[PDB]
Parts: sequence; C-alpha cells; structure tokens
Amino acid sequence: NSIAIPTNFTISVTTEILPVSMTKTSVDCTMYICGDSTECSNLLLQYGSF
Amino acid sequence: VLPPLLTDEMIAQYTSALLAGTITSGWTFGAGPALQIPFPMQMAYRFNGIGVTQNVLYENQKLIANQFNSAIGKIQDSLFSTPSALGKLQDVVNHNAQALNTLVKQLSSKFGAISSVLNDILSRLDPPEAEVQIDRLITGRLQSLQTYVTQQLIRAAEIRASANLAATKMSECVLGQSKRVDFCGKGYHLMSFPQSAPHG
Amino acid sequence: NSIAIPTNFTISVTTEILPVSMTKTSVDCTMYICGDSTECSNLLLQYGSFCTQLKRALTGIAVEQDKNTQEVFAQVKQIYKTPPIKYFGGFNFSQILPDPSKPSKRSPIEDLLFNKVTLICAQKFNGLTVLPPLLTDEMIAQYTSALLAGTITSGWTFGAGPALQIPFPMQMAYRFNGIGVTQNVLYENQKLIANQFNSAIGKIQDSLFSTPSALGKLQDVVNHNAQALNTLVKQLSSKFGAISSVLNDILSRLDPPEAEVQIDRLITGRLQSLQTYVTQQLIRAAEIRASANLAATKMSECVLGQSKRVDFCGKGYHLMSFPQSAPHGVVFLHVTYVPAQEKNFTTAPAICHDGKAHFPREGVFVSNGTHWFLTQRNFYEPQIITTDNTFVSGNCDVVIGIVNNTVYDPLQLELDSFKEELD
Amino acid sequence: YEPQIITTDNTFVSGNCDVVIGIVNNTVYDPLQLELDSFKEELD
Amino acid sequence: VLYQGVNCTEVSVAIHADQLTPTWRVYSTGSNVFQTRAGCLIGAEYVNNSYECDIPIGAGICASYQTQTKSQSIIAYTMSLGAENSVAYSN
Ligand SMILES: *[C@@H]1O[C@H](CO)[C@@H](O[C@@H]2O[C@H](CO)[C@@H](O[C@@H]3O[C@H](CO)[C@@H](O)[C@H](O)[C@@H]3O)[C@H](O)[C@H]2NC(C)=O)[C@H](O)[C@H]1NC(C)=O
Ligand SMILES: *[C@@H]1O[C@H](CO)[C@@H](O[C@@H]2O[C@H](CO)[C@@H](O[C@@H]3O[C@H](CO)[C@@H](O)[C@H](O)[C@@H]3O)[C@H](O)[C@H]2NC(C)=O)[C@H](O)[C@H]1NC(C)=O
Ligand SMILES: *[C@@H]1O[C@H](CO)[C@@H](O[C@@H]2O[C@H](CO)[C@@H](O[C@@H]3O[C@H](CO)[C@@H](O)[C@H](O)[C@@H]3O)[C@H](O)[C@H]2NC(C)=O)[C@H](O)[C@H]1NC(C)=O
Ligand SMILES: *[C@@H]1O[C@H](CO)[C@@H](O[C@@H]2O[C@H](CO)[C@@H](O)[C@H](O)[C@H]2NC(C)=O)[C@H](O)[C@H]1NC(C)=O
Ligand SMILES: *[C@@H]1O[C@H](CO)[C@@H](O[C@@H]2O[C@H](CO)[C@@H](O)[C@H](O)[C@H]2NC(C)=O)[C@H](O)[C@H]1NC(C)=O
Ligand SMILES: *[C@@H]1O[C@H](CO)[C@@H](O[C@@H]2O[C@H](CO)[C@@H](O)[C@H](O)[C@H]2NC(C)=O)[C@H](O)[C@H]1NC(C)=O
Ligand SMILES: *[C@@H]1O[C@H](CO)[C@@H](O)[C@H](O)[C@H]1NC(C)=O
Ligand SMILES: *[C@@H]1O[C@H](CO)[C@@H](O)[C@H](O)[C@H]1NC(C)=O
Ligand SMILES: *[C@@H]1O[C@H](CO)[C@@H](O)[C@H](O)[C@H]1NC(C)=O
Repeated sequence: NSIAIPTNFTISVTTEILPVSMTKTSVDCTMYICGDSTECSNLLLQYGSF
Repeated sequence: VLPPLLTDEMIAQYTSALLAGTITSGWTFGAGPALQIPFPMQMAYRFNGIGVTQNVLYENQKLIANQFNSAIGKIQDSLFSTPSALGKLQDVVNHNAQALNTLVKQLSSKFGAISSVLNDILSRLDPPEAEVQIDRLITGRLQSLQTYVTQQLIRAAEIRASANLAATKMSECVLGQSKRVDFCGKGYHLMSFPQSAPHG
Repeated sequence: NSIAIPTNFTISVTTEILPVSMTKTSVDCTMYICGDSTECSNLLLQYGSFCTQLKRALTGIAVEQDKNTQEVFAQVKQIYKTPPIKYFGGFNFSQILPDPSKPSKRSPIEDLLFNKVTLICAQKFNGLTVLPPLLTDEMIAQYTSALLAGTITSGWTFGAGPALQIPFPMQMAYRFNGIGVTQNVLYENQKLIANQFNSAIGKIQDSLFSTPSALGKLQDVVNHNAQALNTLVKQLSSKFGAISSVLNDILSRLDPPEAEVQIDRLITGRLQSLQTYVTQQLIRAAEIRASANLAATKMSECVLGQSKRVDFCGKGYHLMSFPQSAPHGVVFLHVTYVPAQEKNFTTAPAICHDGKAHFPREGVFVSNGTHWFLTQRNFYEPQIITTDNTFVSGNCDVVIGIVNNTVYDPLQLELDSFKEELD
Repeated sequence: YEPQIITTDNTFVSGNCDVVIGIVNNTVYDPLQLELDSFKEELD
Repeated sequence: VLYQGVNCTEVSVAIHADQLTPTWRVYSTGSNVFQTRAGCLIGAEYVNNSYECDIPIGAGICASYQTQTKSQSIIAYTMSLGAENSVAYSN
C-alpha cells in the first residue's frame, strides 16, 4: 500500500540523429578498367554485360 | 559524384515548413488542413495526451516555458561541445570516402601483371602478350568494381532502413504525438522538432 | 486567442501498395556452367562446394518468400464469411468483397489489380527454374476475404480474440470515438458518411484503372527479377577470353589438355556470373523481407485494429482499413477522417465565473463573438458551458488569458425553481 | 459484461429522436428529479 | 519424389524408355502418381480431405504421413486455410 506520486516535472529536450541519404556515385567501368585504351576495351567486351 | 535533387536550401525550406506548421497548428496540419491554435493551448492538449490535466500547464506556464528555453540552450551547448555528437552522419561520409579511396587505389595494383599502368603494357609489348597482361588487369579491376558495388548496395540498404525510420519519426513525433515509449525521446512524449543536417 | 474548428468532414479512402514476395528461382550450376558435359563437370568439382552455397542461398530465399506471404496474409484464425444479406447500414462494400459470379472469387478491385500487373519453361531455361508459391492466388484471396468479413462484421474484436458481432454503424461510431469525435456526429450524419465512403471507393476503382503507374512497385519487383534472369542467361553467350562460348564446340574441336584450359576460362566466367546473380537476389530478398514485415505490421495495426500512429494507416485520422491481394503484394485501402470547412473562432484557456477558474473536461472553449460555448475540437458542436462540462482548479488570478463568462450550474437553477417559495 | 441502469450520468444528450436510425424508446432514470420528489414533494 | 516442372506423362514415358537419369525408380501403383503445378508427385496418394499444411510441396498442395484406410502412407492434399466461421451479423 505504498505509491510514489510526482509533485514536480521537467521539460526535457533530447537529441536523436538519423542518416537519411548517402553520397550518390556514378562509375564508368570503361574508364576505370581500361582508361583511354581501345585494345583493353575490346578485351573487356568479352566479359559480357557486367 | 552526382548532386542530390534537393539542395540544402530546399531541405531547410521543408524543415521550416514543418516547424511553422507544428508551432502554429499542432497535429491538425499533419492530419489535414492546418488549423491555428494558441501554442499554450496546444501544449495543454499535449499535456492531456501524456495524462496530465490542462490546469497543470496553465498554472505553471511560465515555468514550462523557462524550462523549454533552458533545454534548447543546453541542446545548442551539447551539440557545440561534444566532438562525437554527430558521429553517425560523419561515419556515413567516412565510409563512402573510404570505399572510393580503396576503389581508386586498386588501380595501382598489378594483380600479377608486369605493370599496373596500361599505357606501359601497350607501349612495350605487341598485341598477343599485351592481351594476356591486360586480361590479368581486367580481371583485377572487375573484381574491385564488383566488390565496391556490393558494399554500396549493402550500405544503401542500411541507409534505406535508417531513412524509413526517420520518415516514421517525422510522421509520428513531429506531425503528431506518439504514445510509443522511447520512440520519440526519453520520457512521456510532448512534441518534436526536426532539423536538417548533411545527409541526415 | 484564435482557433480554427472544423465544421464538416470528408471520409477519404487512400491506397498504399506494398510488395510481399518475389518470384522463387532455383538454379542448377552444373547445367548453367557445364551443360551436359562430363569433362567440364569434373573441372568444376575442383572449385569446391560453391554450388552448395548457391543452392542453399536460393532455397533460403524461396522459403523466405512463402514465409513472407504467410506472415502478411495468414494472420486470421478462421475463414470468416459475410452474411447472406449484404446490408451494412448503407455502406456498399461490393467493390472490395469477393464477387461470387466470376470463376475466381475475387473482388472487382482484386480483378483490376491482377489484370494490371503482368509447365514448359520456354524462356530463360539454362538450368533456371521458377518454383510456384505455396499459396495460390485463390488462397490469398480467401485469406483476404476472411479479413474483410471479420473486420466488417466484428471490427477489432476478431483481431484481438473471438469475433464478436456488432452493427457496422456502431463499429464506425466507436472508430469515430477513437479518432476523437463523438458518436452522435456519426449517427446524425450516417447517410452522408455512407455516401462519402461509397463515392471514395468508386474513385479508388477509377484511380487504379486510369493511372498506368499506380502499381509501379510490384511491376518494378517483377521487372528486376526478369532483368536479373535475362542477364544471367545472356552471360552464357560470353567467351571470357575463350575461343568460343559454346562448350560443345570446345569439346568437339580440341583434345583434353587444351579444352581444359578453355573450359576453365568459361567456368570462371560462369561462376562469377552465378555469384553476382545470387548476391543481387540475396540483397533484393532482404529488401522484400523488409517490405513484407512492413505489410504484416500494416495488416496487424490498420486492418485488425485502429492505429493512432500518424500517417501509418493512411493520410488523416485513421478510421479503418481494407486489404486487397495483388500479384506479389498487398494493397491497403486506408479509410480516414479528414476535417474540412474550418471556421474561425476566439478562444480562451479558462472561464472565470465566481472567482474560480473553469477548464474544459473534453473540449475547447470557443466564442462566436457574442457568446461562449464548449465544443469538441475535431468537430464544431457548440454547447452551453456548465459545471458538468468543465472542472474547477485554482482562482482567476493565475491563468493567463482567462475570460469572464457565466458558467451555468444546473442544480442551483433547479432547486430555485423547485422550492424557492414553499407556499 | 456489466449491465447498469441507463441514467443521465451514464449518457449524454444530442439532438431529438427523429434523426438517429434505429433509436429505441426506453426510460432514462435521472437521479436528481427522483431525489427532489422524495425530498420535499409534500412540505407538510 | 517430386519431379519439378514436368508433366507426369513425360516422366512416365521416360521411365518406360529407361531415359530418366536418376536410375532409382519410385514404384508407381497407378494411383500414387499425381500432377501438381509444382511438378509430378510420385509416391503420395492424393486425397480430397483437406488438412493443415505439414510438408509444403507448392501451388497449394502439401503432404503428410497419415494413418489412412487402415497402414500409414504419405498422402498429398490441398491445404486447409482454417476452420470456417459465419459471424452472426445483424442490424
Ligand atoms: C519545481 O521545480 C522548479 C525548477 O525545475 C522550481 O522552480 C525553481 O525554484 C527555485 C527556487 O525558488 C528557483 O531558484 C531561484 O531562482 C532565481 C533565479 O533568478 C534566484 O532568485 C535564486 O538564486 C534561486 O536560484 C529556480 O529559478 C526555479 N526554476 C525555474 C525554472 O523557475 C519550482 O519551485 C518547483 N516547484 C515545486 C512545487 O517544488
Ligand atoms: C458537409 O459537406 C457535405 C458534402 O461533403 C454536404 O453535403 C452536400 O450538400 C450539397 C448541397 O446541399 C449537395 O449538393 C446537391 O446534391 C444533389 C445531388 O443529387 C443535387 O440536388 C444538387 O445539384 C446539389 O449538387 C451534395 O450532394 C451533398 N453531398 C453529399 C455527399 O451528401 C453537407 O451539406 C455539408 N454540411 C455542412 C453542415 O456544411
Ligand atoms: C454498390 O455499388 C455498386 C457500384 O459500385 C452497384 O453496382 C451496380 O450494379 C449494376 C448491375 O447490377 C450496374 O449496372 C446497371 O445495371 C442495370 C442493367 O439493367 C441498369 O439499371 C443500369 O443501366 C446499369 O447498367 C450499375 O452501374 C452499378 N452501379 C454503379 C454506380 O456503377 C451496387 O448496386 C451497389 N449496391 C447497393 C446495395 O447499393
Ligand atoms: C452567437 O450564438 C448565439 C446563440 O446561438 C446567438 O444568439 C441567438 O440568436 C438566435 C437567432 O435566431 C436567437 O433565436 C437566440 O435566442 C439567441 N440566443 C441568445 C442566448 O442570445 C448569437 O446571435 C450568435 N452571434 C453571432 C455573432 O453569431
Ligand atoms: C472579471 O470580473 C471581475 C469582477 O468580478 C473583475 O475584477 C475587477 O477588476 C476591476 C478592474 O478595474 C477592479 O477595479 C476590481 O476591483 C476587480 N474586482 C474583483 C472582485 O476582483 C475582472 O477584471 C474581470 N475580468 C475581465 C477579464 O473582465
Ligand atoms: C416512442 O414513443 C413515441 C411517443 O412518445 C412514439 O411516437 C408516436 O408514434 C405513433 C406511431 O403510430 C404516432 O401515431 C404518434 O403521433 C407519435 N407521437 C409522438 C409524440 O411522436 C414513437 O413511435 C415511439 N417509438 C418507438 C420505437 O416505439
Ligand atoms: C480569423 O479572424 C482574424 C480577425 O479576427 C483574421 O485576421 C484571420 O485571418 C481569421 N482567420 C482566417 C483563417 O481567415
Ligand atoms: C500434361 O499433358 C496433358 C496432355 O498430354 C495435358 O492435357 C495436361 O494439361 C498437362 N499437364 C499440365 C499440368 O499442363
Ligand atoms: C437491416 O434493415 C434493413 C432495412 O432496409 C433491411 O433491409 C435489412 O435486411 C436488415 N438487416 C438484417 C440483417 O436483417
């Protein structure tokens, strides 16, 4: 038969941080793999549509 | 790096719209047309929401306002002082920067080829051996790209989960009042305010 | 001291579409990599148990899709049925309940949804097979029919335990109480509410029929799976440095000790293709699992009950929801209460009557310029401010913005009229 | 299930009987009128 | 045994011609060969009685080991979604 009742209060402001997005990147393989080379590009064509 | 469709100014404008709506109309703008209400009455109804009568707010209005203002000042001080306050967004940026750095650095690798520079291979050798060396390099670079794209897909799934959580928080904490414990802050949720941050 | 109080409302029905499952695929590597070749198979054995991993991953995805459908749709204990007399207080559910006429017992909206989205394995077969889902479309339709019958005939009680019958106007009156509007608002405007709901359902049918991109999510899932499989089959035509992409040409032309080199090049290429395909399928399956978990939560909280979560079960104050099946997904019709035609009023925190401050119990004090009334916040219904309508706490000197006005106590007036005179 | 006598304390009034569909005639027992009657109907 | 994605006629013709590759053969009684959308199911007796799903085969058909017609055999069946309940709705 014991209860604790509040008699005062506090207005507490807390912070939550949530990521929403990430840097958008675009990659051309033909430059990365075979930069400015026709020969390497023809070799890369044999690997299909990766 | 492609730019985001919404500039930081547009995100700030959306956040400003959300603050104006919640300040001037409470939950009614979330649920339909924005219906004006005096802010003390709005906070009295949020007090009723948590399970406290309106007269508690109206009799202690000045104390509540002072506590809120002091709390906002402490929020500013806490964000300013602690270096690791924004660790999540900086972690996302750091992970993307790492991934790209590793992807570029994999180009300097040979993967068994005589040289990592394609121009050296084409300048030194005839076709029927430059093809072998270039095929070794192609295999290495394709493996690097596949790994990078896979990590980006997994991290994008994680960020999509985080963004869905953020959208739910915006819907239930800002545009209304949530009875879900610890969802919209520690304690009995009164209200919430969104702020924009880089990528979050 | 200005407040806008609604004076009318709109019963708004919105649509949400959620993917639940994805096409189940099974892949034999020994056919894809080395189709009908013993030699290439022996070479493939040297790469270890990669095939076991691919088979296990695809089987896990396949079981997970059935699990997703089971979690979203099989939330009901008993297949409930609507009564023979399809009268529900003027609410016309004919466009969401099953149509007994057609060979498939699906509602008209379910037929539109299924028509919109588009044992010989004629296409893509190089060891790639499509396993059927454990629940046919008829079974999903039966589960959805059970959910509609349960929610129509018993409201939230079938979700929370045994299905307890209730007249539908009373159910909607209790949902009205749920959003914060009194029952008399519904009962006095029952015909208007029913007409608005029926018109909204008709607009849902028109909107789904007209817009080509209405069902973009499910079609996107189907398109992604179709792409993935097309790319997987098309990678077979690649050489990957080998003299030919056709294994039979390699075995017919060359002796073993060089056909092995060419076949090893091809094996490496095809193994890379399969690993990439399985990884994309795993990531997309994780995405679909998240979507299916969301759909299950929506079914639990919007259909089997009433949700106080803002924007979770539609835009506006959630009244109820209706599920509909669609190919590889679920379509929730969210019925919500939207306030409308707000009117301008002056307001005050409290009323000072006899040196004591009076606060509303359930409502807000408003003023039409000349008189003060108490009104429920989500609908304008002015009432005389009385001691039954308000509660007293403190004196008039504390509350900021307190306004003097008369608070009519009934008992004193009655006692006066009763026996002031005695003779 | 906990049946109670329908009283003015248990219910609230809004509108007349001609609007609600399916309204049923029944007695609503107001306590105060009954008490005042028993209290001083006679005065002597 | 479920031969996935194949008509039972094709499997039978393969068995009689000794073309089918897995050399083991499930004995066909002429009544335990059933056609499902998932494939040809050999070794399970289909029954009209509907039971809760035990071993999912697919396309609504499950299978279970049950004591049928006095001896226990693997039966196949269309799964039951649940017991019916007609709520006593009224005005
Ligand atoms: C409930 O708690 C609040 C605080 O959370 C109490 O209000 C606080 O009361 C103290 C003591 O009266 C105030 O301290 C004094 O404030 C002024 C500042 O200029 C100064 O004169 C003194 O040096 C002393 O520090 C304090 O400011 C005040 N806080 C606020 C926000 O107003 C309140 O009394 C408590 N109520 C009950 C019923 O216990
Ligand atoms: C609250 O809004 C509803 C509508 O959302 C109002 O009911 C609408 O009242 C108008 C005017 O009386 C009706 O228009 C008329 O309807 C008939 C159609 O046959 C025709 O005689 C007229 O040409 C005219 O168009 C409208 O139908 C009716 N809507 C519904 C769904 O019943 C209602 O009056 C508003 N209440 C308040 C207090 O403002
Ligand atoms: C509930 O609403 C539906 C509409 O969503 C009502 O369906 C109505 O059904 C009839 C056919 O049964 C539709 O065609 C009509 O049929 C006869 C043919 O002789 C003719 O009178 C008309 O020219 C028309 O072609 C009718 O269009 C359709 N209603 C609408 C608005 O499309 C259904 O009757 C409603 N149920 C209740 C209980 O109100
Ligand atoms: C504010 O509301 C009051 C009460 O509804 C209005 O006063 C009533 O006006 C009607 C007009 O037909 C009379 O029949 C009643 O006898 C009036 N009641 C009282 C208590 O005066 C008043 O006109 C309204 N004022 C405005 C500006 O809308
Ligand atoms: C409500 O009425 C009270 C009186 O019942 C007003 O209080 C008086 O205010 C005048 C202001 O000039 C003082 O001179 C009197 O001494 C006050 N009397 C009492 C008994 O307090 C009060 O101002 C009124 N409030 C409003 C908002 O009209
Ligand atoms: C409830 O009682 C009222 C009377 O107090 C009934 O209203 C009467 O209905 C009869 C029907 O034949 C009419 O002839 C009378 O003129 C009506 N009188 C009044 C004063 O309205 C009403 O029908 C009863 N309702 C129910 C459901 O029994
Ligand atoms: C309400 O009235 C005030 C003047 O009393 C006016 O300025 C305000 O614009 C009105 N509200 C609306 C929504 O028009
Ligand atoms: C199997 O073939 C027969 C004809 O030989 C055909 O009638 C039947 O529909 C086929 N089974 C399926 C499941 O299509
Ligand atoms: C409810 O009342 C209407 C009145 O038109 C009637 O048509 C309908 O059959 C009644 N419902 C039941 C279940 O008796």
